[PDB]
Amino acid sequence: PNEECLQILGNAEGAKFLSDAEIIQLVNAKHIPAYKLETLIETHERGVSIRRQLLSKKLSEPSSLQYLPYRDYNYSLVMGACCENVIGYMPIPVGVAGPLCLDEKEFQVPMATTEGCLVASTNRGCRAIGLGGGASSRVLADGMTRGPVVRLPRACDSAEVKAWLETSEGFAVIKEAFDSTSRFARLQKLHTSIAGRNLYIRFQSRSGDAMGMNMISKGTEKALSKLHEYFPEMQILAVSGNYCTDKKPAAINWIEGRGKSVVCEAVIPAKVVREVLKTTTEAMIEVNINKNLVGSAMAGSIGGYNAHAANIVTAIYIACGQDAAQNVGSSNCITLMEASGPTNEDLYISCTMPSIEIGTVGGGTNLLPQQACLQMLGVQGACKDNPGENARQLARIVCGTVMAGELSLMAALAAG
Amino acid sequence: GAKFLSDAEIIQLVNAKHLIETHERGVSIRRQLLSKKLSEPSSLQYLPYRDYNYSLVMGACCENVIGYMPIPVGVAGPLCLDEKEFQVPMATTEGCLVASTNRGCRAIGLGGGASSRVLADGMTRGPVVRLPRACDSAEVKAWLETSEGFAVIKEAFDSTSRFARLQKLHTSIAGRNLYIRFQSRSGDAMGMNMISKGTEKALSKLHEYFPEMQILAVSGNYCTDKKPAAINWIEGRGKSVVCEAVIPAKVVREVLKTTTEAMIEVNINKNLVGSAMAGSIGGYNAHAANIVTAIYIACGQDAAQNVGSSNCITLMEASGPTNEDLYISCTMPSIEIGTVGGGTNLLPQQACLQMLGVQGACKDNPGENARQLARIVCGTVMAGELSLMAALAA
Amino acid sequence: AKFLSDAEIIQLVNAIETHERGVSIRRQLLSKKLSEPSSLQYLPYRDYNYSLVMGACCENVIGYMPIPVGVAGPLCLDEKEFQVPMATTEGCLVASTNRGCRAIGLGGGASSRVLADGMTRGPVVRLPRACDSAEVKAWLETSEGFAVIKEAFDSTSRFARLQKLHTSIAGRNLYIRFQSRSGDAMGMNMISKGTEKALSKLHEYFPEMQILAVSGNYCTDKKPAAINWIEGRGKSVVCEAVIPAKVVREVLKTTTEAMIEVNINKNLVGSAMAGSIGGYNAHAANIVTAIYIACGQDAAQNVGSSNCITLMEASGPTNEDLYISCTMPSIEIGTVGGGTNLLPQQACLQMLGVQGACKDNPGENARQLARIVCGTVMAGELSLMAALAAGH
Amino acid sequence: AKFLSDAEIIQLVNAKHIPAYKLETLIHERGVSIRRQLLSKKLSEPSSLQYLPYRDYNYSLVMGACCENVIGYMPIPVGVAGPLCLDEKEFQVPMATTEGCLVASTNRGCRAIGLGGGASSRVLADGMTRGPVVRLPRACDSAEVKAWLETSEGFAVIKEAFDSTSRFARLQKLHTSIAGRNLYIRFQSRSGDAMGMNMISKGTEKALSKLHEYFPEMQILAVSGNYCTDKKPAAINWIEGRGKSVVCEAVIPAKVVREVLKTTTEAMIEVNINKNLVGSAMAGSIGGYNAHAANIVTAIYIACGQDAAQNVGSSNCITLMEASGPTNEDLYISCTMPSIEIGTVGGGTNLLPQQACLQMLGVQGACKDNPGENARQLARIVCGTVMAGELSLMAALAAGH
Ligand SMILES: CC(C)n1c(CC[C@@H](O)C[C@@H](O)CC(=O)O)c(-c2ccc(F)cc2)c(-c2ccc(F)cc2)c1C(=O)Nc1ccccc1
Ligand SMILES: CC(C)n1c(CC[C@@H](O)C[C@@H](O)CC(=O)O)c(-c2ccc(F)cc2)c(-c2ccc(F)cc2)c1C(=O)Nc1ccccc1
Ligand SMILES: CC(C)n1c(CC[C@@H](O)C[C@@H](O)CC(=O)O)c(-c2ccc(F)cc2)c(-c2ccc(F)cc2)c1C(=O)Nc1ccccc1
Ligand SMILES: CC(C)n1c(CC[C@@H](O)C[C@@H](O)CC(=O)O)c(-c2ccc(F)cc2)c(-c2ccc(F)cc2)c1C(=O)Nc1ccccc1
Repeated sequence: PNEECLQILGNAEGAKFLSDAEIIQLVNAKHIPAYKLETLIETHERGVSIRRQLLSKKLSEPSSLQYLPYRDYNYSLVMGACCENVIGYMPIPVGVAGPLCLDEKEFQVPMATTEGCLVASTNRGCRAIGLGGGASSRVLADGMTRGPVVRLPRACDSAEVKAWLETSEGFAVIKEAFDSTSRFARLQKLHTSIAGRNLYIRFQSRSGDAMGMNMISKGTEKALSKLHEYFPEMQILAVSGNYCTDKKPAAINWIEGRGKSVVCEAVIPAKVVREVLKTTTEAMIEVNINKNLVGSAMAGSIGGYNAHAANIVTAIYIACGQDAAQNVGSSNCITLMEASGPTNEDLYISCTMPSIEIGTVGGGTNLLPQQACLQMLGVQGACKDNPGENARQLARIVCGTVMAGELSLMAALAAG
Repeated sequence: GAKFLSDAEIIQLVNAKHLIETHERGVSIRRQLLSKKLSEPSSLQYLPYRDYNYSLVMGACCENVIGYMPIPVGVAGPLCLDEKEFQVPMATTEGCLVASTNRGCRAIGLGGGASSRVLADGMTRGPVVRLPRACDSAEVKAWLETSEGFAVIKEAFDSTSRFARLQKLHTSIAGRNLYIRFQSRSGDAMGMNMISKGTEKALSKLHEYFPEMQILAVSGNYCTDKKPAAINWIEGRGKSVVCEAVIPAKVVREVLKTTTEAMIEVNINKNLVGSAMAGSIGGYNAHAANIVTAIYIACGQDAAQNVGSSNCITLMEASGPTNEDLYISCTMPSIEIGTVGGGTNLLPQQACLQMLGVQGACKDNPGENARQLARIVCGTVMAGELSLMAALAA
Repeated sequence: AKFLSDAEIIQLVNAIETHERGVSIRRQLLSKKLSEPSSLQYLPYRDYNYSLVMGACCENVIGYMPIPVGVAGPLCLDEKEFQVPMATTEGCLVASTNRGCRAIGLGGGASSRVLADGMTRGPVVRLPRACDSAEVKAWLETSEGFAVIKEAFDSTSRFARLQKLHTSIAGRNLYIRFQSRSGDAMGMNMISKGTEKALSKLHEYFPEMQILAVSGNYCTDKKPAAINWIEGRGKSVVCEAVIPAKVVREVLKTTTEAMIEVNINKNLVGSAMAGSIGGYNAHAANIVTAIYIACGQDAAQNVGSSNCITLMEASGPTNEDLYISCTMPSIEIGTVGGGTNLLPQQACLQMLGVQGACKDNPGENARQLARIVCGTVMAGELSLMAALAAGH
Repeated sequence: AKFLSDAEIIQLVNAKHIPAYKLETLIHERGVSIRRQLLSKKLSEPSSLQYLPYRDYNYSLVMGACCENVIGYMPIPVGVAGPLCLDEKEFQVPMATTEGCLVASTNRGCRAIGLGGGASSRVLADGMTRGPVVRLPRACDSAEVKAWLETSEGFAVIKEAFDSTSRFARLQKLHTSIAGRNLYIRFQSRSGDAMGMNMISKGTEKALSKLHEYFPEMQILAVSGNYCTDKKPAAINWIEGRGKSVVCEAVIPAKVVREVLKTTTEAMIEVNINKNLVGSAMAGSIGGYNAHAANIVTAIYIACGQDAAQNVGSSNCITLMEASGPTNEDLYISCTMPSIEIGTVGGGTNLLPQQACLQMLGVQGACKDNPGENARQLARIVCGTVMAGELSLMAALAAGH
């Protein structure tokens, strides 16, 4: 009825003795507040069921959520960690491009997308590479960043703090405070910029196999606590002052790197360019120069000297539990093509991606389906013997798959 | 046919270099084939695949399919936008993102609501052609800028589809390269394939006037699609949108745990000065990409287009009788979006579109559903900016 | 003053007849305040025509700075020959540019085209709300709205002919980019006059509009900006030439294949790694700056006027000939007004056959000068790139 | 050749008895006169050089050093803006320009700064750069070279080869970027008081010679691969700095903003945010978050014998304005300029008229007891004068009319 239901709710034995309708009655009349539903209802799926039911009555079409699935999904690894106000899950089709012949190994790359032909095209690119003797890649740099903004009374004071951070002694003190927060914390050279009394400080460090935002933030907050002891008039405006730079386009990531900086390359014989890619080396180069270099230049691109790196980065990231919003900066790529061999008929190809933001532990990689795709690549979880090696390998795979994707689309655009 | 054989027998046929009548059994066999090639043969255990509607995916949205990836969906709302309320779905695995955005919606609702406008509408495709000499490409640019030249090109472009309605051309020369940016609305479709078809016919017509022209590529990165580029920021691409709200001083204190004065200081020195020092083009915001990407995954959009669709400048100012109220606006000139085609043909993705009342084509007013979804995106972005900026202020 | 002494006038102030004595007195007054009173010893000031400078080109004038002018030519451009003046203090610059001119000449000369023409100004206005700024953008975009604004703008001057508007919104800010030719003048003052009269007219339709500044940096004038690269500003120009393989080896001391390699990997890839917007060239700014100083241009406008993409590819039957092109979207320039009122810089404009207004075809002298700047830049690219390729 | 006449030498070249442009070796003031006379008859108007000055100017320091094929010189009017009250000092700033009202406006900016207790500046960083592109057979090999250059022992070997070419050559930390088999190497060092291009180029070439021993396969494609970056707009100069990075600031009392600048603190903050931050942002600027730094930079440079072409990057500036004081009524202003490329020795600073302008500011030539102090000081004057210019123009725009 209503009164009886509240007696049963407050009875230490609880909400599981009420029906869905009785609980909703109690919400509509203002006896139980919308937010408290999380702790009161026992099972996670039943919490989702009720939130959906409440939501449906507020929609102009109450049957809207019919085909949004929710049942029998492991919400235990999601509640309090990955999502709030959960009403179900969104299934994204997963496909496989491979084998990807990279650094003398073969990889079957999972790709989550709803764009027709993207996987097939990426697959034909892998085929060209494989018959061409495989690709090779190198991690050139490694370190996630966080770029807080502090304010001092005057610009002369901000300059003083900058000079202090650049002394051997001052940096060593900040480094100890940063490095004390974690096993993996290992602060690299600080990069700083002034704008008046503003001072942007870019902390960079490895972070084992995790993407590292949480870890770099704990090291950063304690590093600024130490800096405040030497400069007590300094104010910390924001733990992020956009100098990182995270999830926005920025030259600083392209130039300094962020996360993993990777280069990949292959040489495709003329015969493979002809039979797999249906074009010539000469035609490919002409398209690459005038589209990926000259065209991006006329559009005023910073870091966007590629055909569709973002397609590959986004499909792999969604499949592999990465933060897909980091496609903004992680897609940064320059794709170069030149003639190779004795008569300039073989295609040399390289992709350079200075800011791959990636990890195999933490965040979405804690969910089991996301982990199935990480296991396909042999990169799931933390590498105990060699910390960071799995995330490094996953970066290489992304760069190699991007190259495969650049090969195929460019050959398609070359013919017509 | 294949139904009279077992799994092991069909697999024997594939291994000897030599069809299946259900989509799901096709998926199963591909998974078994793939699993023998992996170092951990059990790695696919927790990748689900059963009972998914593969009939709308095969031959349309994905190839070599081995299952699906579940992304948790949460709701941020109610979002009070243009005298209406929306419950915004957000597919994400980042803890706190949905809660933070939800808090931004709460501040906006208590402050009277947000208001938005679509400022421009047209998807683009930017091919690169070339002529024997730069003088020749200059002749072609000139011809295209005459009203008679543009009219014959518009006639060719427009004949390919109902919604193909060529707007003003934008051209750029680099030596004998000519980059031509074609632009048009596309109903409620995002419109890539449609504009591509109009482009092919228009260039074919241009060749009749200029036979020495070579079409080097149907995209010469002048569009620009899925790469950062100032041209999308300055000219727009897809929907250009602005949203705004005024948040009373009291609400900023109670819901957001800061003050108007503090919000302004952080916005200016983070989203304007900070982004400036970082050398940003179009990234003058805190985390528009989090909300764009989450809404996109949930609503069947092309998540790769978060690259350009995330472009956003966030501005905060003093407001009201005593300058204690918080004016906020987000401006997003290049939201690339649609409610038909691509991932929006799938049923779960269509559930999230039905939530917002923007699913499929609007018959009475073509494009209105895609326009409305772009406004919701800009409003949900503004909500997400409100809260995170407030969190960073404290 | 005529009956007084240099010293008595100086004591009057502490406690004029001609311009040169006004300069002499200012120099002496200033020399008192310097730690080294004889600093101005070798700063020349005598026998300079100060009448055209006062109240027009410079204030508090203590003299003038001599910048060596050298000549690079002949430059065979559009079947004409040009002796290009270059005011510089950088050694080897004129000499290198000259070698590039010689290379082009032996390849049959350069061809250029003006692709677009219109100086801009980009005010920022504010409305009470973003919805009001959007209403104004929409109004400006209708044919009737644009026509009202065009009539206003065009009424201020005989050369004021308003082209298509370009606008951008940022909340309640609206940025409006006005564009028009301006005869042979660079045209900032003219464009500004037309802009303010047009904004006044816009205010009659939208009284709540606040005009924040007549430049809101949307122009964009004398700062690096992608809008100039993509939409253009002033004159947009392309120049090209084909250098025979024999000329590349003999005059330039390199090969076609080596030139293409250096250009791709320095001017495209290198500039791309450096995060350049509009700087896809070797040293356009050197040539631009030198011509500008010599021809009475606003040298500060070298910021955007130097915007350039230099391309090189194989040409001819053998694929051994060198094709070169420079594309310069935003050359800001004029042959009337400002520093081109002065007689010495007019001498340099007279060398080029472009001094003053073109009466038969207004704007044609400024266009011609922009073609010369782009051609001379291409010559400078040719030579510096050759020298980088051959490597000492 | 002095025993012949003008008309005779010209008759010899026209008749082709003597090679034309190989005559000024046999013949400086008269060498110019003959080049002009020969040149005038090739022109559509043979009297066009009439009013181009050439007599009574020292061409000896100019010939084979600053200019070639010289036909005269171009006078640029020089105004003075001052006193500029900067770091407890007072400067009279030479500004060579032909733009009306520029000197006057900058002057009003100086006047407001002086009446607000003056400005303060700091050099934040210092070092000229050169950014060659080298090529290895493969990206993997280019990666090898980048890892080697990053080891402390690889760096010291390169640092010793770099520092050997000059006493001022002190190589700072190397910055590298890979693009396939391309490696771009940004060499940076102080250069005393010189702007330092030729000096850094010397040390770079020797340094690459050393690197060529450890990796014989390396091709030096070009001594500049645009990674410096010199005389083109580039985010790398904005983010890393180049030449001198400098910051300047002052507080203008409210009353001074009203009486001298004819506006208010509130109006100035508003215009600055929406023009120099938001406006530049909408226009797609990297490094151009200012009103007209280029005007001031260009004018000082021309007057002081700097390379005016380097105004492209030297003008990079962000101008910030903010409420100051107890009632938020005073104006805080600051200009940050990360890439002022400048020098007081070498190039155009060797010419005497240019040296007079340098002497005016007390920075001509080398500072013997503190090397580089004169160029640093000039950099600070540039940034201070830029801030004066921003003050005045922004107030003019804020008021209107
Ligand atoms: C499937 C993808 C990878 N793809 C695209 C879309 C890429 C899109 O998401 C980003 C681009 O917009 C980025 C850019 O280039 O600016 C096109 C495509 C591209 C551009 C265009 F204008 C029209 C179509 C093509 C394609 C290009 C030429 C053909 F003649 C045909 C198709 C393919 C593609 O790779 N198809 C493909 C199928 C089976 C096997 C091999 C190959
Ligand atoms: C959940 C998200 C939206 N969030 C983040 C991550 C945003 C991330 O995806 C983009 C950023 O990297 C973009 C940028 O700013 O550069 C932070 C966060 C940000 C930066 C940082 F260094 C440390 C943490 C915060 C946060 C900020 C201040 C606090 F004091 C605490 C948390 C929140 C956040 O919104 N938390 C939140 C929870 C419940 C309710 C309300 C509010
Ligand atoms: C005279 C000028 C045009 N020049 C320069 C300086 C250009 C300078 O102001 C802009 C550059 O910095 C822009 C850039 O490329 O980044 C160099 C020069 C360039 C770079 C460098 F590291 C060392 C020297 C060269 C040069 C280059 C290679 C040689 F092996 C020798 C000289 C010349 C030049 O063109 N000299 C020259 C003389 C007679 C005839 C032909 C040719
Ligand atoms: C003398 C210069 C420094 N100045 C300019 C031109 C600057 C020009 O080279 C760069 C700009 O284009 C950069 C930019 O803002 O984008 C304007 C000017 C600017 C823009 C415009 F649209 C109309 C005029 C002004 C000015 C501005 C408002 C007034 F109401 C009047 C004039 C002055 C100026 O400083 N005048 C001035 C005179 C005596 C004393 C004090 C002050």
